[PDB]
Amino acid sequence: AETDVLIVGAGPAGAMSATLLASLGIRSLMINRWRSTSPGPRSHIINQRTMEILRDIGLEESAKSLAVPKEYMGEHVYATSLAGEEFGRIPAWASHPQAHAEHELASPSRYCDLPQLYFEPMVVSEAALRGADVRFLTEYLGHVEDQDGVTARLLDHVSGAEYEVRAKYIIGADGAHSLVAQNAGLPFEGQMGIGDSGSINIEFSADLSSLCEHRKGDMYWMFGVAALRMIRPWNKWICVWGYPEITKEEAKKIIHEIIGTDEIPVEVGPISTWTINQQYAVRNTSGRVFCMGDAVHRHTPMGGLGLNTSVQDAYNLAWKLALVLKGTAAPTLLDSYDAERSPVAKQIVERAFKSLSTFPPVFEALSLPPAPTESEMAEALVRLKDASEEGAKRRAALRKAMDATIIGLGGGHGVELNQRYVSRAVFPDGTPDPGFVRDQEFFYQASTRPGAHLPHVWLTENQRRISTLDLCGKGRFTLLTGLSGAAWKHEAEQVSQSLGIELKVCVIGPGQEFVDTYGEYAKISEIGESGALLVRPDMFIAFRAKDASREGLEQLNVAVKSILGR
Amino acid sequence: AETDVLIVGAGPAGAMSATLLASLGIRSLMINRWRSTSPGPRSHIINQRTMEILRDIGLEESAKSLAVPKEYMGEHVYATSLAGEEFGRIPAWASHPQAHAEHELASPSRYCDLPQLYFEPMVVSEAALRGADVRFLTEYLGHVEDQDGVTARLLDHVSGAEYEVRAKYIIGADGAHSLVAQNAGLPFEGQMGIGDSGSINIEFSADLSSLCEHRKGDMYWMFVAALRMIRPWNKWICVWGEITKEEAKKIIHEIIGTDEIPVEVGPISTWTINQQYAVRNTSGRVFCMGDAVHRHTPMGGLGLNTSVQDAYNLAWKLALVLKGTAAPTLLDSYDAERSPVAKQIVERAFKSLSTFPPVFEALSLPPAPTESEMAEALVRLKDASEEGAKRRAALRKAMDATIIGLGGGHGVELNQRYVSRAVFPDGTPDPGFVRDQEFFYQASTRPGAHLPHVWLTENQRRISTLDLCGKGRFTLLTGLSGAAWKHEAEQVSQSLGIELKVCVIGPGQEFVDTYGEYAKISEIGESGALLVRPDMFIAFRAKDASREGLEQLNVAVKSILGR
Amino acid sequence: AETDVLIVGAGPAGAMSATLLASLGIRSLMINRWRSTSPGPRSHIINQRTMEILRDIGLEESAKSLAVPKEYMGEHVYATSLAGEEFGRIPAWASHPQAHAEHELASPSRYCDLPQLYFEPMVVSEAALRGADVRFLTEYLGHVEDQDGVTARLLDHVSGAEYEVRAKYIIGADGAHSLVAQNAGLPFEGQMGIGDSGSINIEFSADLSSLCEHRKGDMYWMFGVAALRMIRPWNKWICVWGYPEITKEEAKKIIHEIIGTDEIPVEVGPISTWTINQQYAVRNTSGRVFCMGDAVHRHTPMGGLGLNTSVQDAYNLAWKLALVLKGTAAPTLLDSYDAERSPVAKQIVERAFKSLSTFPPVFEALSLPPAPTESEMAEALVRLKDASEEGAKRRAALRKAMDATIIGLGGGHGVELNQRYVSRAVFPDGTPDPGFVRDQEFFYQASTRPGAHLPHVWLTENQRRISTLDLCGKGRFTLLTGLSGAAWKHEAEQVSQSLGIELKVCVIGPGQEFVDTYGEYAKISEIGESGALLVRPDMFIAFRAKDASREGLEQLNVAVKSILGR
Ligand SMILES: Cc1cc2nc3c(=O)[nH]c(=O)nc-3n(C[C@H](O)[C@@H](O)[C@H](O)COP(=O)(O)OP(=O)(O)OC[C@H]3O[C@@H](n4cnc5c(N)ncnc54)[C@H](O)[C@@H]3O)c2cc1C
Ligand SMILES: Cc1cc2nc3c(=O)[nH]c(=O)nc-3n(C[C@H](O)[C@@H](O)[C@H](O)COP(=O)(O)OP(=O)(O)OC[C@H]3O[C@@H](n4cnc5c(N)ncnc54)[C@H](O)[C@@H]3O)c2cc1C
Ligand SMILES: Cc1cc2nc3c(=O)[nH]c(=O)nc-3n(C[C@H](O)[C@@H](O)[C@H](O)COP(=O)(O)OP(=O)(O)OC[C@H]3O[C@@H](n4cnc5c(N)ncnc54)[C@H](O)[C@@H]3O)c2cc1C
Repeated sequence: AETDVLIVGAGPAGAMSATLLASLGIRSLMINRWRSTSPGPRSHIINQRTMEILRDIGLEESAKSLAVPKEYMGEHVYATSLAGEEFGRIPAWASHPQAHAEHELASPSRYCDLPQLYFEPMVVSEAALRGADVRFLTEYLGHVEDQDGVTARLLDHVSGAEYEVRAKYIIGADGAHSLVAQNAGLPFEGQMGIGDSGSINIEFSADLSSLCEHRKGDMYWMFGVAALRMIRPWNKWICVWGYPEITKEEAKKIIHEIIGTDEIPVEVGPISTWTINQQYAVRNTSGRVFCMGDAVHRHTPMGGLGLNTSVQDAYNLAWKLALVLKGTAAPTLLDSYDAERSPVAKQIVERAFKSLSTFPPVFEALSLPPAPTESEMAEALVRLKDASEEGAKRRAALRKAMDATIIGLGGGHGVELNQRYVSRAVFPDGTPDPGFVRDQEFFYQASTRPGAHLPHVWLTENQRRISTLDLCGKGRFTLLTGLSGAAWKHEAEQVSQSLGIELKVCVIGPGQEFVDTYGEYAKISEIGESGALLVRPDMFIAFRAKDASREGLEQLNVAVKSILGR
Repeated sequence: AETDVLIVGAGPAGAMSATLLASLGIRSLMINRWRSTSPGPRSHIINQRTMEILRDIGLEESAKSLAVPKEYMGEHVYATSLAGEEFGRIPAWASHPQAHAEHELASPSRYCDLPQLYFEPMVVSEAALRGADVRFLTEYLGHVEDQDGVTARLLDHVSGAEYEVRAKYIIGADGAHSLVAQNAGLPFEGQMGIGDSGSINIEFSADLSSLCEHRKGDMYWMFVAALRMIRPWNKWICVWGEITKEEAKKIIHEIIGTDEIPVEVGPISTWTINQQYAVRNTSGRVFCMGDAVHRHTPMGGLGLNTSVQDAYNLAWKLALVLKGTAAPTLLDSYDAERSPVAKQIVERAFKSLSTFPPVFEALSLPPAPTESEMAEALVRLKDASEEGAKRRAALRKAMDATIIGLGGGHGVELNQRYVSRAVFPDGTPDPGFVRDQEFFYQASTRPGAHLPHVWLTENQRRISTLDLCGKGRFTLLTGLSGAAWKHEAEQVSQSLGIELKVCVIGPGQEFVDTYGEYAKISEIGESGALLVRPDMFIAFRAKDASREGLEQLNVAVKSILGR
Repeated sequence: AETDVLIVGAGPAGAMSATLLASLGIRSLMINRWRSTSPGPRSHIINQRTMEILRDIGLEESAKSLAVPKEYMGEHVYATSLAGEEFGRIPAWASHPQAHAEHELASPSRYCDLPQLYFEPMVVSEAALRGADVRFLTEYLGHVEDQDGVTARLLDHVSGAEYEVRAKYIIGADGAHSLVAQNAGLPFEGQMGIGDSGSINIEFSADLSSLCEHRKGDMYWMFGVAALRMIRPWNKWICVWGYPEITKEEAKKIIHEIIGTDEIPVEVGPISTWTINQQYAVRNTSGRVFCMGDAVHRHTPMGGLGLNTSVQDAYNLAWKLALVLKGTAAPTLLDSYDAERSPVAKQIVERAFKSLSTFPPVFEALSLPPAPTESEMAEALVRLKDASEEGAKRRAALRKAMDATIIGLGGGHGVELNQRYVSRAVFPDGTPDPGFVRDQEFFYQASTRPGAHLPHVWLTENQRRISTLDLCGKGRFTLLTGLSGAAWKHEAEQVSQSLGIELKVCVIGPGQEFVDTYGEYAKISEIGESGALLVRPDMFIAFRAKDASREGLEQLNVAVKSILGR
């Protein structure tokens, strides 16, 4: 064989890497040990960043067609059982109108719900169509790096044959027990994630629309706490509880109990179990090897950051491998992938873990031990309807405990969006880091300073709304300015012809192709009309100039050469 | 010939009074000079207060049918012509996502567009169906007050007969030239406007969906004439601040910018406003409301809305006094509570006008261009120069500032603050508005404020705090630890002969603080209570269920009723 | 390697075969020469039979999510150009209310529009998930049959390796130049399909919603006639015209002309060409080899019968291979696949061709030659607005010509649905063949006589509508009767235990699981309440008894043994 990039793993990080590279005309071979895309729904939250990526490569409309929408997700119920009495609800996934506004303001895209079961084949099939080579039932074994590329060994689970593939780079997208990460010798940290613990799932099928229609939610959590998650509303489900476990048809009895009733016909599907050693890689890159996805960040599902961060890892790297492979960028461009993605890997493992500690106080508020007998809980239900002042303090205590769980259920908007990149890939503009005015995990803060994601606002094109994001992306640098910065067009042209690099310039303003109709661009840009922002193929601002002066203009070339390592 | 209340006027203010009175079992006679309801679309913005009133009387679901919802109203375009180039847009009627959150947090109800052409008949039929006698083609001529009621003289425009009506009260809802306001001798304070001039409106049909559907707005202003939607997107009205031929379709063709679409000119009418508010709305047995007491500009569309709210304030009061449950002094809070609103909404409506000249100044246009000055300005606006960018920034600033009259005045719409004998103070100081009080609603539970909206649940279904309340009766809201309120309410209800529904909100209860938003908005302890008037306003707040706290309910209610 | 069934080809016939077999627990290996599912939209009509199959294996809801619906398809415009003047319209795809009723009455499912581009990966991904082995970049070469199975040779386009796979059967789903059909020596007929002719496609992207919104159609045909087909409304398209052809950016000029205007921005995508030798196989089976799809019927797109007939070939065979592979059926069960599917192969090639002849009379009515100059056509437009009686006869002539094209554009409901099976697989009940009361190509006729598809009507289950079809299918024979035929339950039980075969019985009636609420079952069944219908895994009736008499009961066993070849 022979390819430019061997992509080991076909899950979200791998499927997305192959699609982006193929879109960029890079030859890739993605492999996967198993028969299919993944049997389980697993990962189901899709945050705005991953829906932006889908938008940029034209797959958002598909994603949206197969995905429950945000209006079905909001009602997070805490209760005894599905048919029993609620303790309370919380506005999950930004359903609170203030949350929703903060959400809608931050991006053109929105939260949906799309199980991995569906997400994966949609991306794998697209990578193949875009020209990536894809090959399942192929079980990576190892590799040997030399100065000019790599030579890993493959075991073919159909033929029984074994073979070699010569590449230039290897992406290790191979999941939570990355053999690619072991062989590249990646150091891992923060392993003290509370005694290694798993969870046990249990798919089933029942029409509980009579218990869900009037209160539409992504999830329904019973107090040992067990979650009822909607695969498809409202006939498909899955029960979770915190735990190699075995269960029979006796799981049907657990479900009925969870439903609080035994009179909807149930149909028990597959039963899996999950385990996690919570860790992150301190570095994600070794020589020609680059790991991503679960391969470098392993954690709890709290916040559903994994799949989303996994795809964003792929979006960071792809255009960089493509530029280097084409000789338009030095290989040192590739150093920033660790510089930018590794701090995201630690932050999300740490955040996902920290959310687990928001749940014991729910039990403490009701004066219930870690594990409560049925008489114990039934008594806590009684204490809670007590007409005394102590019953008040108690109802207030539970409300406060419940509210605090939201950080893990749609409240971490800051965590999802607040990426801040420091690297060679990002040319600093001399301004100091401004801060987050509000808590940076809870609330997103838009920034146009180099290192931040391009902020969303609406422009219009033909009197139709277009996002600032839809101007950019597509495996090509974009320069945004206004009428008074007309010189940018020429400066960009010189820089692009000389550096052999595509750089689209958009002069936003009246009578232009794109118009700052609502004035929201002037508002969000942080700089004069004549200033420019340079936006990387991955939506991040890498260069910012305040005006169109000669010294501002002269600096574009220095920044692009610097970004490219030339 | 004999009724308890004679309502003069069948516009929004009159029809609403009749409907509420009738709903309350009070005999009324509502009259109207003309043949029909108003044939003009006129006022169309329905704010949340009016939609709340509609919901309370079960008419919310109806209006909404015949309503254009908020999603169609947002895109306010400023342009040269409809098919020409936009200068820019502003997010009108709370369409900016932050405005929208503030809007939706403030109420169960939402902005809609429902022309008065449709609103009126919807309410006049309900007034008639609910028990009210209604009788158009009948002109109020004058009346004479005496000690026991009033005698009007009516002029039947079908018979030529003239007769008398005896009534215990008279509502003057007879519009911008109230004769009822003149004869009652109500004082008016000016004095805004130079001098007292009107506008011209032009109805017309035309299929304009191809210029409106990708940019859904309530309104499209051209540089100043407004092109306002009646029905999306085929029915219309062209306004601008006489005599006009039917062949003024020209002016329309040019305002919409093309002439390729068939246009069918309907009626052409003129509106003249003399900006004034009554200092007092009440004289003896005469109570004025609507345009009769506040005459003003359409900036902000506060006028139909504040006109209905006048009716919602007065009705349950007339009914309680007519029933003898309440003393006649209870009526005194009508002027104390509604007159300050009447001066506030004229002044506000007028002040918005002055946000428009700065648009022309940004354009460096003369107050009124001529010809190629309006073409030249556009060129300056596209100027690559640094002064051109100052011009664009200046144009943007001027535009943004017009929002105060186009959905921005949420505070104005909602921040009612009543001080009177019908509001029983709880001893706390007036909290301030943390933010600007014209732009931003501030929720309050302090007596004199409207009951705050938040969502509880009933049968795991969302219900608003507002739905528990009103319905022509006083409501007391408390929590589980406030169990005693309900005995106390029962004792107060028998001793005074007045309905007081008590709702104990909590787990296991009929209504549940499912999201905990009530504990959060309440402001008091779970065992505190809030008393809400039939008109959704809080008149008594207790901080807990202590014996001192319990004891005060009966003093408050007696005090609210004048007894 | 080693599998029970080697499936050569991964298009609709192959992807559907692998999904059904995997659903039935049969080990399959499906291969495909190329990188991906097919780049082109191609096949886009989905008729009711293929939407029934999708329903039965639980993929209809997916199919429906990614598919334009019938309400967008109806307006078939004939015109000069898209922005020019229409000649007239016809109610395509059963949009006429009478057509629509006949349509809705015939099935629980409906016409949609779903390009192959999307349909294929949705089925391939499902086959893999259901446990079929799938392997692209694998290029069948040949095989050698012996008495116990087959041994074909494979060429691996990733490794360069070659290898053998031992199977029991081979399905030849390998398209219009079936190497599997050549090697099995299948005779082909009806090749005189008018001098071999092709067509030339031309994908593009433009927002012509302003010309389409008000008249929603699947297609817009210009008069050389060139068709504007909607890939996605209304931004995606493709231009066709009847023709190895080459075109440049000069195709953009053809498009603009077809649009009649050059002011919507266009974006020219890929340009392919199609060619067809119209033929059908006289037999589809040779020893252990079974061909299906284009492999046995090659034809024009008129009526869009290919993809739909292709999938139905797979649905006929799968459950038969599974029963034989499990030893519950003799191998002679497999003889009926040719007996039932081959007459469908000839009928559809012949029908698809015959539709082409409905188009010249449109040109003849307007007195235009085969190929008309621009002055010629412009003159025909003039003649057509002539205020004379000869202008009348002429407008009437064109209306009649246009109406007659509908047989190829949604009018052939009889062709789509009127399958009549005669074979060992179908146990005859002694009644004569009743006939079609109306034209059997135009109008569907429901039949419960053995050999016909189970008729659709609505029952209810929990007061919810359920189709008679939803009772049946699932790789298991089903027996439908009513309360007075209670004996069927026991007779079925004896027959099933002794024959080692699953046979679900449904006793439809009041107070039962399924209820003849509307009485439409009594109406459609053609037999007493106590009669039974036996329905094959593929929805076809194989046995019909008129009542529950002892002789009726005694015959079930004879029929099932006979169907199974035992
Ligand atoms: C059982 C389970 C349940 C989960 N539930 C949730 C949940 O409820 N919520 C949530 O937020 N997250 C959940 N997750 C986490 C989740 O599925 C992801 O984080 C995501 O799938 C990981 O992305 P990758 O693309 O980074 O991982 P992967 O999807 O695991 O991709 C790894 C790929 O590499 C392949 N591979 C591995 N080794 C080799 C090899 N040696 N050679 C060739 N191929 C190889 C694998 O087969 C696979 O194709 C769950 C994970 C699992 C396993
Ligand atoms: C032509 C016109 C256009 C308008 N356009 C707008 C607009 O675009 N936007 C906006 O916000 N507001 C607009 N308004 C303001 C508006 O219609 C209201 O503020 C509202 O109608 C006033 O309510 P009332 O119910 O208070 O007034 P009215 O609707 O005028 O009700 C008065 C009633 O009393 C009756 N009446 C009067 N005299 C007698 C009598 N002597 N005897 C018996 N009955 C009598 C009248 O016939 C009428 O039925 C417009 C008003 C007019 C006249
Ligand atoms: C370019 C084109 C345009 C078309 N347009 C239309 C249209 O507009 N309307 C319409 O109704 N129909 C159209 N069709 C017809 C259509 O696409 C089908 O009838 C259908 O795809 C055929 O089903 P199969 O599943 O029977 O065929 P195929 O989709 O062709 O499946 C054949 C499969 O076998 C593979 N294969 C072939 N040989 C080998 C081998 N030696 N080894 C391994 N694998 C092999 C192929 O790669 C492919 O995966 C078009 C066809 C083509 C080719």
